[PDB]
Amino acid sequence: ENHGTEDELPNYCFPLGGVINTETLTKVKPKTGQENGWEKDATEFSDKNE
Amino acid sequence: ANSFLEEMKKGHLERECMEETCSYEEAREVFEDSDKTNEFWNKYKDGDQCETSPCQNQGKCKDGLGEYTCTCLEGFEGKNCE
Ligand SMILES: [Ca+2]
Ligand SMILES: [Ca+2]
Ligand SMILES: [Ca+2]
Ligand SMILES: [Ca+2]
Ligand SMILES: [Ca+2]
Ligand SMILES: [Ca+2]
Ligand SMILES: [Ca+2]
Repeated sequence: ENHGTEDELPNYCFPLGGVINTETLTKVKPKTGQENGWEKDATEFSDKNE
Repeated sequence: ANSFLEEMKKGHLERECMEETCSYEEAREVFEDSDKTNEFWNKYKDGDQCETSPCQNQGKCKDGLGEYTCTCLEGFEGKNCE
């Protein structure tokens, strides 16, 4: 008796750590009186984040 | 290059900055330094201009993108310490 299979949904599998293709970024904060002044800021946040 | 299994593997300068264009980050990760990448990011696209020994008067030649920087001693000035 060959009814086939019930496979409407896919059944993925993920990386042990949740995500492994991260990239590095640096925190930036608005400037003041420049309408775009985006300036760096690392007094509290480390300059490299994933 | 920028791939999904390439960068997924730990980047190597011998495995990215050679056969491939050595664009960036794969030009920096393995080097993990802004004091070594910036000096390698100008010796792969436009060549090392210090191979001609341009800075005379025993100056120092530092390689940059499109030009070179000459360090001249006391009493020496000019574009190329001449
Ligand atoms: Ca990376
Ligand atoms: Ca990065
Ligand atoms: Ca790399
Ligand atoms: Ca790499
Ligand atoms: Ca090789
Ligand atoms: Ca590689
Ligand atoms: Ca390969």
